[PDB]
Amino acid sequence: SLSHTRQWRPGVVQEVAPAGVLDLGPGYIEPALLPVRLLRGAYEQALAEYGAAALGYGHDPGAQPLRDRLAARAAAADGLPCDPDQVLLTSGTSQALYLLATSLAAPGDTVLTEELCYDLGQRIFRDCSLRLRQVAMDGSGMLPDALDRALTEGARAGAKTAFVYLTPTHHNPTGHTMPLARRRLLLEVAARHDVLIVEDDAYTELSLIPDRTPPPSLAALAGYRRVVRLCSFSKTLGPGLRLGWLLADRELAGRLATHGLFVSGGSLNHTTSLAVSTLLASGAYDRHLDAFRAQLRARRDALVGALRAMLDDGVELRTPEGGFFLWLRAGDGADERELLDGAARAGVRIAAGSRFGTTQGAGLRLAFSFNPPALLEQAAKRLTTAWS
Amino acid sequence: SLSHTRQWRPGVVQEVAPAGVLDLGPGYIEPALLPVRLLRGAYEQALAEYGAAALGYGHDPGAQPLRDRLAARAAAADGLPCDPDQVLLTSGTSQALYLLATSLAAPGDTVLTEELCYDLGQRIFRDCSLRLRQVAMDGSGMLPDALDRALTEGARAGAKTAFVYLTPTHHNPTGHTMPLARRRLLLEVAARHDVLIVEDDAYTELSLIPDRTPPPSLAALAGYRRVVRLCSFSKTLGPGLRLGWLLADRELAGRLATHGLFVSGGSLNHTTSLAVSTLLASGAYDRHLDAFRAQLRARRDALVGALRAMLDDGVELRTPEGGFFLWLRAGDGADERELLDGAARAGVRIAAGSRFGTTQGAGLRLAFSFNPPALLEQAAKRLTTAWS
Ligand SMILES: Cc1ncc(COP(=O)(O)O)c(CN)c1O
Ligand SMILES: Cc1ncc(COP(=O)(O)O)c(CN)c1O
Repeated sequence: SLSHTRQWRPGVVQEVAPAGVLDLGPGYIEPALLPVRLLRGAYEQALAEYGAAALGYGHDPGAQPLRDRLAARAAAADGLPCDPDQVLLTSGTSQALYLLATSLAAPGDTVLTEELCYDLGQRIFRDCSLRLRQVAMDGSGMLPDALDRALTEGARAGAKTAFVYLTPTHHNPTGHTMPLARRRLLLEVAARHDVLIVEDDAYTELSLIPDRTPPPSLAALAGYRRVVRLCSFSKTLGPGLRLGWLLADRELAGRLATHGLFVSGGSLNHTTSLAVSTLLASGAYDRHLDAFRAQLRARRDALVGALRAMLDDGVELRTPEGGFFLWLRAGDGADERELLDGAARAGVRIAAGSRFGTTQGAGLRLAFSFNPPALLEQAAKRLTTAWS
Repeated sequence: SLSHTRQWRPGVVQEVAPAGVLDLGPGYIEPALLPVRLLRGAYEQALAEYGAAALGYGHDPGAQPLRDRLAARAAAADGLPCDPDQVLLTSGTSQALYLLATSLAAPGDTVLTEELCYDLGQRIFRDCSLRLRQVAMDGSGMLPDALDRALTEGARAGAKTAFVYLTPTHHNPTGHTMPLARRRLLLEVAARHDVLIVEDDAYTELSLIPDRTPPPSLAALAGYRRVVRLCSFSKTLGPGLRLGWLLADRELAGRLATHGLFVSGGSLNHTTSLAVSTLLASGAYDRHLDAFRAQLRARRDALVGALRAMLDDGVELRTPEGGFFLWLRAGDGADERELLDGAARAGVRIAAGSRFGTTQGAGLRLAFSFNPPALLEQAAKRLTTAWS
């Protein structure tokens, strides 16, 4: 296989856990599952098909063939319209978050987030000199009354809210999916205060129950009024590609794409976008997603099945409908450090819930994306044994 | 055969001139000269060599093999040391300028530039809410006394200076190269005021006399104190790749690389960086550069030689030692619009000097990078006919 690990080493990849550690920490894709061979063929085809145009400056919002297909995919998933002029290619959601935090917000502005949300996203906002304020959540995500109060309070305090940051589908870290009714209630609150929502949908294509799909995006439900949606190829084809996209209404997408950043450099990742375009065009992307989702489902079920047969009675686990993560809620007198100590005795790396915000009791995030079923089962056995 | 133009069309590439126009406007690489076949092999080689590691998140400051080689190349060119921990990979200088304008500057800060400088760079700074202030220049670039006055007056007014932006080698648009003595004088002024210099060196590798190398960078001459240097593969391999790098002192490179942007997304363009790394490793990059510099030299010499008649007619032209551009100065009584109207009658697109700042009399930028010598000669003939 071309998905070998001979160069999966510090200094090449972002992080490698210490030797001997079964790594359920990061939401990385298992190396054997990364579609190296598919992307090799994609670059081969794209460079032949697009020729010199693959190496020239790209069309500023992104090559139109990819724009067109991404809009059509959004519309099909939402059941609601999406025009190509609403789409703007990015070099990854991390870069898109940086762009929004510096172009749709100014230093000192506040970003409202759920009590638990993406830790490195918070770090982007903080490092862009934005203030963070958490909002109470339940098993369906941000609570509408709590958001209403936070926006009302912020106003009276003179705290300008730049945007509300939400990951509504296959939430990082809890795995939950916000249902339609909650989505509408949060949009109503945001509209009343006329505050922008930034909807980070990195896991949207990773529903693990076949023939089930997430509810329509916040952006589509709002008719793209005062919502920007961020999507990425990181969790479907490979994070190293540094390619994603952004959906907004035509006016805002157009405004962003006329920034000097885009006029100076063109499409934010042109050559790679054409490679990925060839995969969408041929159906190979969807064939890959079907196989990958089936691989993730098997890993989810192996990890859930082992933990459930083995966990203590006080630990609660809600099977996620998709994405990369399980969320364990111990609560009670259970101590996060004590649980992490058990993970260390087990030789397993997991992610501490406190990284993501405030938990009711103790919470732990475990990834099932990075290891095969048998190793996940072994990690659950070891964790269970240590924790008993 | 792979550097074809069958997809060199609106919606794929950034811009295409109107039909029938000989395009000496943009500093684009002639499509036939873009090394499509070379990059195809590079992606094939990188994905086979690096395997799954080419599609995972990359090492945050950039894969070490590329860092190490870029540091060594800087050291060789400067004749002065550069360590790999001083190098950060970027997704192009446009992105790097955005990052610096929003991380090392805040809205309302001033950027000092030469009276003539990169127009789309100015647009990045303005769209990031920075104020621009032009500083007088001569044939060697920014004047030190003028920079000192600009900084001293800014300090008097409490106008925070974010940085001084300079392109010292094969300047866009004039083509000049700042000599060593002027580089040191500017560094002395900036050091006394403790202001950062952002040194944009997009054309540094494009000296068109095979034995000649530019002077050492401002950054190296300063010992990387209070200078950040930006480099790109746009002008050497292809702008669509969206790949460049940044050189700074270890402390600043390290601080930038711990930003949430890099922790969240890893290397800013991982897969493409590995393809390009394989070209550096084999010598193929340098062999390409030798051939491409020879092609540019032929184009420069063709265009310059053909403009002989105009120069003897009062138009002034200083032949550039490198880069992509010629700069014509028409003098007094010549009007830029009149000259542009003649270009229109000639069916030739050129770049108005007013795009870049304040000219002494009329100035025009002509690119020799985008067309073969015969077409450049025909454009010169038509221009001279229209202007006579
Ligand atoms: C919610 C969320 N958004 C964004 C990202 C990263 O986005 P990208 O790889 O496209 O930069 C992650 C992966 N940790 C994530 O979990
Ligand atoms: C001075 C200068 N800097 C940067 C760029 C563009 O940089 P990049 O393609 O790496 O984004 C150009 C191209 N016009 C330039 O002339």
